[PDB]
Amino acid sequence: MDVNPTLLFLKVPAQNAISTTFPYTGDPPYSHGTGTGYTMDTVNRTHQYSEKGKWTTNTETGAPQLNPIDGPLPEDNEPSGYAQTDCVLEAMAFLEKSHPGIFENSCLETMEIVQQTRVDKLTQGRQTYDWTLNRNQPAATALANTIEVFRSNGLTANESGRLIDFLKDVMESMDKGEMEIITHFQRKRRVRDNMTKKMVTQRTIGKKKQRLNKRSYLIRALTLNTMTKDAERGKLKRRAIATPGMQIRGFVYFVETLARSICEKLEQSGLPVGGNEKKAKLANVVRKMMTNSQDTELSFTITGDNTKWNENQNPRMFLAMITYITRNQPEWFRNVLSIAPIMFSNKMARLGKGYMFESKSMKLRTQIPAEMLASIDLKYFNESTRKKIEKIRPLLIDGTASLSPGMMMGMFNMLSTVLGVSILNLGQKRYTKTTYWWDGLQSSDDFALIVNAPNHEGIQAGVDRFYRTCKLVGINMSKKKSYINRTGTFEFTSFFYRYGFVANFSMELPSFGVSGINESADMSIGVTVIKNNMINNDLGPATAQMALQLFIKDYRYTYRCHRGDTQIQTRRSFELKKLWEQTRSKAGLLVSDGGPNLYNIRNLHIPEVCLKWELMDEDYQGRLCNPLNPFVSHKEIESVNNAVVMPAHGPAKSMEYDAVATTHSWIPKRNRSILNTSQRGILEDEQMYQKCCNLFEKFFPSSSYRRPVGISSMVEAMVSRARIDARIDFESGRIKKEEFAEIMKICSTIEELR
Amino acid sequence: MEDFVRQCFNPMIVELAEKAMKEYGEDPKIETNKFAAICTHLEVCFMYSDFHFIDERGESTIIESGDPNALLKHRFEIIEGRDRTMAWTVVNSICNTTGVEKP
Amino acid sequence: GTFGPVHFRNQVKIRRRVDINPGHADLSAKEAQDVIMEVVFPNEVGARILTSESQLTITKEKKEELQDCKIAPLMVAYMLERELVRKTRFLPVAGGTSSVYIEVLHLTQGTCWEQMYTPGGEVRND
RNA sequence: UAAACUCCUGCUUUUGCU
RNA sequence: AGUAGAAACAAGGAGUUUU
Repeated sequence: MDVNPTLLFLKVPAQNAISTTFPYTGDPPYSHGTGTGYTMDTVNRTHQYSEKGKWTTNTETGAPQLNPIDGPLPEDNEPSGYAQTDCVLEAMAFLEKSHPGIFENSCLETMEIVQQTRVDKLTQGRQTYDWTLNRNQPAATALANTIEVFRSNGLTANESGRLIDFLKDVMESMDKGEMEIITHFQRKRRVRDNMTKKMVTQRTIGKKKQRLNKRSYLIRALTLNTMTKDAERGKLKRRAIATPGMQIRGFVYFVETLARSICEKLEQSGLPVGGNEKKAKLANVVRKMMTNSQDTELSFTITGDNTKWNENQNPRMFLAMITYITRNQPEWFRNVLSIAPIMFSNKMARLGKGYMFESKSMKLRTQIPAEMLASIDLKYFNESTRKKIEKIRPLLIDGTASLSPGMMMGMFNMLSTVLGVSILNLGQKRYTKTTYWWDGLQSSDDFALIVNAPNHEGIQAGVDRFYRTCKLVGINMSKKKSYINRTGTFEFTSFFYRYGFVANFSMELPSFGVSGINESADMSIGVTVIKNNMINNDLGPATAQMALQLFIKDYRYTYRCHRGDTQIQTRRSFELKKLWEQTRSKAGLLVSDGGPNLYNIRNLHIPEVCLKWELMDEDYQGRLCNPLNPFVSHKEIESVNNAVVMPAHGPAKSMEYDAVATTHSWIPKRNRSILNTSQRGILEDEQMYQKCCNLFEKFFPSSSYRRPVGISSMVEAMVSRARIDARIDFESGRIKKEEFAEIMKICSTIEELR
Repeated sequence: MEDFVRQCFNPMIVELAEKAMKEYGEDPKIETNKFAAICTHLEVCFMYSDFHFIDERGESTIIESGDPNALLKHRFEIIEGRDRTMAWTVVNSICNTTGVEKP
Repeated sequence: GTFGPVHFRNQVKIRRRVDINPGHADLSAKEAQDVIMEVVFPNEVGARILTSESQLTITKEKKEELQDCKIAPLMVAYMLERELVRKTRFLPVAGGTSSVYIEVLHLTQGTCWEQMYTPGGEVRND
């Protein structure tokens, strides 16, 4: 007979079996080539939905940017970023009138988070865009390259450990024209050999000077790198994700600090937390809308979504918000939050890599950079891409594209959500002064709305009042991907809701397996993922001892460590049996080297070796009790018990895991493609230094537990300790005070080297 | 003046107050008075300290040599002029090897 | 610990920020790192506030326990830090919300069912 | 010039030099 | 050819020798 499984929704309700319609089992779509065609199809789409603002021209930039807000009102259902400043302020002047005193309260923690934060808060995160090398360097090396730009510039003024003078000089860096950056290029030498009398070559790296301008640094200071959103699910196309620059996120950390602090004091943004508080907030307001549930009301919910949510923002009304939610605040504080919506409203996206061309005659390929797109024989392109260049060939400045309207992904959330919930604030009945009233929630772009009114004519008059309210601020709800129905059935970032009881089925299971960080610490996080998702993401009992049963089956395939009772063969089987026949504790031996699987769903929270400890005979764990451990390299507190495992709710999330230090917690291999780049000199200089920076960090005890923040000059820094190491050993100690004089003698001998 | 700080003094007190001023954000010396309050104060710190050693018998005297090559030791310990780490490091290093309360 | 039989009752879970393993003395998270900073090596504390009187005895007990461990790494220090961190994580708690019941939280609660669960140890007095 | 052999790399191969 | 899907891979990268 003909078999289809999608007919079992004829019996099971759709929100109870909705996980069958999540193809999260196959691979996600990847972008293959670039994002150059994807960035230009967003700089076009931003300047199409905002096409009627006045085209200014920036003074220090040369950018022909668009100034789209408080322009002509939209007069169709096509989305439009023409936001009304006298309604952005107005719809969140009603944010304080519902929840009183939010803004000056929430600034006051933000005025204290600004007064205790180092620069180290911005060196953690995603890979960023440095401006020195014009490339996605990761978040440490981009920060620790731009700082010695200032040191190789005249004015450092930043080395005081706090980031606000680091956020003073990034404004001041836009004053010094000659920005003498560092360039290193690769050369060769010629040495001899005395043993074999042969004369061979040797590789080394040179040094080169380079300078900038004020129409060349300011672009690179305001440059967003545009990647492609790899491994997004649920979209046939792709999209550009934006990587903010190095200077930008310093100001942006304070802006989302404030803006997250708003949403934790509000109660309709599920975003500042994880998914479990979101299920509370979701099912909160379905009951909050049964507060005024009269004898005859009609309450239709809206399973909303916002289409083109990122292009139809504008950081010019972000500046309108954070000028208003910092009312009567100090002058320095209102200023420092204000730089980030300024340098998003002059931001200049790069155009990615470029395009790969193909000869159908000479059988040759090549690829141009994205910068050559200002000057190309336009018949090199097919008919679709040729349309995309001509609509933004006026916008190419210095290989970038001036994109002042619109945000885009990977840059900033949680303040446009504050905007998006403030319209949902306005449906509170004290503000409507009519029979219809609404409330709901607002995620990043997927919202859910519940409106009520005493007949269908009221709801119809209540839905569009909301829709024409969101049009005043550039929030354009997806008329494709949204619908209305009565209460009890909606979704909200795929948290489906059936009459009261949510089925999660969002970030379903991309992992459930060996997410190899180590060999033990991906079992300790392995059995934690089955543990945590019995709580958070709601998998039941039998699938928890299936996702454990199979977790081990590919824990033993990646790490080859099958049992001895399986007589199958791999790189070792024989000396495992030495552990089998000698240890009287057969069934307590550890499983990262061929043991039984004592785990079940009574004991996931127990770690691996602390589970298998009250059974082992003294030899094995005593062979594991060796604290020398050439296989550990005892980490730092930010990296002790931290793996970066991505959900589908956010860009990244670190989650911890009870991992005992053991010989199986080793660090995996560094990638070696940097050895063949012409960027070798960023490694051979710096590979020698964490050999010896941690030789200093032996001499402080708390340096491997706390950040050491003192004077500069690491060589001068330990000798200040060495002479206070000296006297408390001199006044009292076990060692002789003549060997003290040897400790004395080294100190000036350091200074005898100038 | 800050030129008077640069001229009629020695640069060892100036530069150690250059690092000591680069702590709160007044880095181009726009104060020019707390830049002048501390450089006067730090010159007291060296004139209260130097040309005094600690002998083997324990007597208080002066020695006109002044050439340690890190072989002789002083009697007053320089704490002001160090950083906020290195101050509290030396402060706590006294209170742990003695019976002194912590300030 | 001892298990009870299955009480087949439905799940009406409550999703509240509930504590995970706070441990001893209910000390502040920075103040938790303060007593650890003493016992790792005392000369790096920088604590403008010394301690309260209740911390003055409990750090003296922890002081000799590190020599009682072994010639010990620094990692024995920041696991004593881990039993003092009061973690408060919002979790759907269908049942009791205590730092002895919070580590299981999945063994006990569910779909058609609850699992009655009595872990061993000292049932408290306060 | 066209053929073969020689070393590195498999996320850093997105691009700045001589 | 094939994979693939709005742009890609189908080795990249360094050396030597012969119209």
